[PDB]
Amino acid sequence: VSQVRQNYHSDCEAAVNRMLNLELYASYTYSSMYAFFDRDDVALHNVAEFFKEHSHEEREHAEKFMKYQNKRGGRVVLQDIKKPERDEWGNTLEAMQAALQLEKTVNQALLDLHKLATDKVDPHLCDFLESEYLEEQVKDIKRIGDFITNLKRLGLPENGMGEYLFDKHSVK
Amino acid sequence: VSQVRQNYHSDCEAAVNRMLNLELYASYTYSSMYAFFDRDDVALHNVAEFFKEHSHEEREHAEKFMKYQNKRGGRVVLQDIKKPERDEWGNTLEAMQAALQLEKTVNQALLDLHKLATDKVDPHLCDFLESEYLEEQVKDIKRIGDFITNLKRLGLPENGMGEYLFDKHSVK
Amino acid sequence: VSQVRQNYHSDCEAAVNRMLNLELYASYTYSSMYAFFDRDDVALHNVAEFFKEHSHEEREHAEKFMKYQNKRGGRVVLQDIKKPERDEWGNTLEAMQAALQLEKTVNQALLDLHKLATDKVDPHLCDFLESEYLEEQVKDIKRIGDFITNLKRLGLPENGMGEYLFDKHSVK
Amino acid sequence: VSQVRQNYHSDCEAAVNRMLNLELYASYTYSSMYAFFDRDDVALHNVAEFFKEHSHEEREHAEKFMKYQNKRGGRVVLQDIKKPERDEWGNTLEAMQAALQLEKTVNQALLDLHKLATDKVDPHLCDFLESEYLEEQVKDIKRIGDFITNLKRLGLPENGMGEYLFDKHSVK
Ligand SMILES: [Cl-]
Ligand SMILES: [Cl-]
Ligand SMILES: [Cl-]
Ligand SMILES: [Cl-]
Ligand SMILES: [Cl-]
Ligand SMILES: [Cl-]
Ligand SMILES: [Cl-]
Ligand SMILES: [Cl-]
Ligand SMILES: [Cl-]
Ligand SMILES: [Cl-]
Ligand SMILES: [Cl-]
Ligand SMILES: [Cl-]
Ligand SMILES: [Cl-]
Ligand SMILES: [Cl-]
Ligand SMILES: [Cl-]
Ligand SMILES: [Cl-]
Ligand SMILES: [Cl-]
Ligand SMILES: [Cl-]
Ligand SMILES: [Cl-]
Ligand SMILES: [Cl-]
Ligand SMILES: [Cl-]
Ligand SMILES: [Cl-]
Ligand SMILES: [Cl-]
Ligand SMILES: [Cl-]
Ligand SMILES: [Cl-]
Ligand SMILES: [Cl-]
Ligand SMILES: [Cl-]
Ligand SMILES: [Cl-]
Ligand SMILES: [Cl-]
Ligand SMILES: [Co+2]
Ligand SMILES: [Co+2]
Ligand SMILES: [Co+2]
Ligand SMILES: [Co+2]
Ligand SMILES: [Co+2]
Ligand SMILES: [Co+2]
Ligand SMILES: [Co+2]
Ligand SMILES: [Co+2]
Ligand SMILES: [Co+2]
Ligand SMILES: [Co+2]
Ligand SMILES: [Co+2]
Ligand SMILES: [Co+2]
Ligand SMILES: [Co+2]
Ligand SMILES: [Co+2]
Ligand SMILES: [Co+2]
Ligand SMILES: [Co+2]
Ligand SMILES: [Co+2]
Ligand SMILES: [Co+2]
Ligand SMILES: [Co+2]
Ligand SMILES: [Co+2]
Ligand SMILES: [Co+2]
Ligand SMILES: [Co+2]
Ligand SMILES: [Co+2]
Ligand SMILES: [Co+2]
Ligand SMILES: [Co+2]
Ligand SMILES: [Co+2]
Ligand SMILES: [Co+2]
Ligand SMILES: [Mg+2]
Ligand SMILES: [Mg+2]
Ligand SMILES: [Mg+2]
Ligand SMILES: [Mg+2]
Ligand SMILES: [Mg+2]
Ligand SMILES: [Mg+2]
Ligand SMILES: [Mg+2]
Ligand SMILES: [Mg+2]
Ligand SMILES: [Mg+2]
Ligand SMILES: [Mg+2]
Ligand SMILES: [Mg+2]
Ligand SMILES: [Mg+2]
Ligand SMILES: [Mg+2]
Ligand SMILES: [Mg+2]
Ligand SMILES: [Mg+2]
Ligand SMILES: [Mg+2]
Ligand SMILES: [Mg+2]
Ligand SMILES: [Mg+2]
Ligand SMILES: [Mg+2]
Ligand SMILES: [Mg+2]
Ligand SMILES: [Mg+2]
Ligand SMILES: [Mg+2]
Repeated sequence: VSQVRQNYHSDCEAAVNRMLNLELYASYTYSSMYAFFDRDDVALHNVAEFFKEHSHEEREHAEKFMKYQNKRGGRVVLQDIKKPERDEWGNTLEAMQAALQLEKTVNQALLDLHKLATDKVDPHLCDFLESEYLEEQVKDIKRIGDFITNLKRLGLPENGMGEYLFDKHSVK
Repeated sequence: VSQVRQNYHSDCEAAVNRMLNLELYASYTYSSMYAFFDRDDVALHNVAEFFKEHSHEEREHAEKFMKYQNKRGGRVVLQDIKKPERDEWGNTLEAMQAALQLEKTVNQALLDLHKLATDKVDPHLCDFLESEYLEEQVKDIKRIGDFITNLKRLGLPENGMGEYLFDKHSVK
Repeated sequence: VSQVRQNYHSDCEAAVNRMLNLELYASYTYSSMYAFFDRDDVALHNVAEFFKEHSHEEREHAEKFMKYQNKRGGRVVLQDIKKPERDEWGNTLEAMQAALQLEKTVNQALLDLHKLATDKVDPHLCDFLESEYLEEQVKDIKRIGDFITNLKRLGLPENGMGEYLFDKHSVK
Repeated sequence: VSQVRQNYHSDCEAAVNRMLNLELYASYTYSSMYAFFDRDDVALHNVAEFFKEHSHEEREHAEKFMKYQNKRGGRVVLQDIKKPERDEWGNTLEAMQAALQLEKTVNQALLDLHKLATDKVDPHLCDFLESEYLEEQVKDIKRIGDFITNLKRLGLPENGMGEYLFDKHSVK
């Protein structure tokens, strides 16, 4: 084993690799949403930029796990980054619903990794997750839920004026 | 077709999507090289950072093609981003050789896209490639070749002192 | 011939003059749109200013072709600048549709001039078009298409509230 | 018991005292390494200073446990600080190997204290360890491992030129 490795279970190492892949996958989904809202026949630029920013943040999340793996003496093992589930995202409401579910999927995986770390008596990995991941998730889930509520209030999907107004006054 | 589309051949649109995928693939390979050189049993931080920076630039290259696609009225279509060809990269020389070949692969694809654009009488796409892609490629290929030459001069792969010196005085 | 003239075909010279005229014509159309949206019974000032700005930019486009003609040793030959096709422009949606078509007409003429320049083996004229004209066109066509999409979303032509909102939040 | 004491087990109090002693012991070992590398017949000043700095940081670690003990209503109990295991440290490689093992010994003791705190249902002590100790350990272990790798690459122990180069380009 690595000269640096201490109290780092093989199962946790492997789980870190899978979580890395899922972060990359989330990043890629967000990128797809950015491109959709930038289409000339969609044209909701502030919504597009919101998703672009989320893509960038997810990539940063992935990078932090790569660094973490190496710090602990694990070995980064990469897999294919699966394309997003859809090629087109409907409208702001449908996209935000999909984003909420993605954020919740990522959060579940983080929580599962925390449980594993707990089971394996790895406080360093627990702290990493708590300090760098779990609160960001909660915040983003809350933000996206709030947006959903507002999009419904504004009459989505049918009310295009409502969708326009959201793009112009919510995505800040 | 899109209301904005003008002089944009379906074949070029599709080729733009494939090129996007290849940029993403290059980005991912570089990320793998970054992680390898950051391993505790490799530990060539400046080399690692060189590759990290190249990964970031490739991702930016990809993003610019997404924007381009939409500007022309094409539609972004994503595919899986294949994992890199190797899980470990040997040493600085082996990695730089692999990088040279990757850069040359990317360059060939750009040149092929330019030929297609020429064939389809698309000067806008030709200009985009010439102005935003082709010269960056040439520069990076030259830089990497120069590095290879220096790594060989320094006695790689066998001369570990040479490898150390490269990390400390070349990657700037 | 002019002492400066070199590799400049008569057909290209003439085509430059026609393109100059078309730029002037586009400028004049935009000016008409500005005046319409400034009418007291239309009163969409930000829309008016958008068109005023486009008129000014088209005039600048024309001026650059005059300079170009002289640089190459051609001779500027002016024709009448035809009045716009309409005296009144309906509403924001109708105007933006007309603008999209005008931009596409101008773009086609630029592309045709590029093909001529290519046929006559004039790389200087090709570069001029690519560097100073073609990308601006693509950008403006995209912007206008995006606007159209939003005006439709907002319920134009029937939804006057939608039209008001566009004037107040899109034309920036 | 102390008026401030709440949820603080006697076993944890005692373990805090032992950990304090071990921090002091680590500090003293590092000081010995500093003095060795400052000898006229060793003369690796940057290496010396690296160890001096680590000694200082370990002393600060100790001080923080004294403060902690008092905050919780425990009582600081001091024991002798044992002299280091060696009087002389060979060379940069041997010293860095000894440092890695010392850091790992300290880390194991921290992890053991965390397990005790967990067993005794003391979240405050768990947080203290996670927030102030465990990540610093991981970082230092990684840094030292990286150094070891580089010293081996440079041909230590036999390659004195390699040792010189390390002192001049790694200890930053
Ligand atoms: Cl372990
Ligand atoms: Cl294990
Ligand atoms: Cl973040
Ligand atoms: Cl699969
Ligand atoms: Cl779909
Ligand atoms: Cl999901
Ligand atoms: Cl967080
Ligand atoms: Cl409003
Ligand atoms: Cl077309
Ligand atoms: Cl086609
Ligand atoms: Cl670049
Ligand atoms: Cl495949
Ligand atoms: Cl491999
Ligand atoms: Cl390749
Ligand atoms: Cl370039
Ligand atoms: Cl001539
Ligand atoms: Cl001629
Ligand atoms: Cl312009
Ligand atoms: Cl006539
Ligand atoms: Cl009319
Ligand atoms: Cl027209
Ligand atoms: Cl341009
Ligand atoms: Cl108590
Ligand atoms: Cl007790
Ligand atoms: Cl510290
Ligand atoms: Cl004793
Ligand atoms: Cl000794
Ligand atoms: Cl020890
Ligand atoms: Cl810490
Ligand atoms: Co923007
Ligand atoms: Co997010
Ligand atoms: Co994430
Ligand atoms: Co980054
Ligand atoms: Co997220
Ligand atoms: Co966030
Ligand atoms: Co760095
Ligand atoms: Co590059
Ligand atoms: Co690239
Ligand atoms: Co970016
Ligand atoms: Co590249
Ligand atoms: Co050309
Ligand atoms: Co570059
Ligand atoms: Co005004
Ligand atoms: Co314009
Ligand atoms: Co023009
Ligand atoms: Co002027
Ligand atoms: Co125009
Ligand atoms: Co413009
Ligand atoms: Co000093
Ligand atoms: Co230390
Ligand atoms: Co300590
Ligand atoms: Co102090
Ligand atoms: Co220490
Ligand atoms: Co905890
Ligand atoms: Co430290
Ligand atoms: Co030097
Ligand atoms: Mg394993
Ligand atoms: Mg997975
Ligand atoms: Mg698939
Ligand atoms: Mg926090
Ligand atoms: Mg909020
Ligand atoms: Mg097609
Ligand atoms: Mg491909
Ligand atoms: Mg495969
Ligand atoms: Mg050019
Ligand atoms: Mg250039
Ligand atoms: Mg150079
Ligand atoms: Mg003539
Ligand atoms: Mg004409
Ligand atoms: Mg007439
Ligand atoms: Mg340009
Ligand atoms: Mg825009
Ligand atoms: Mg007691
Ligand atoms: Mg002890
Ligand atoms: Mg003794
Ligand atoms: Mg914590
Ligand atoms: Mg911390
Ligand atoms: Mg480091």
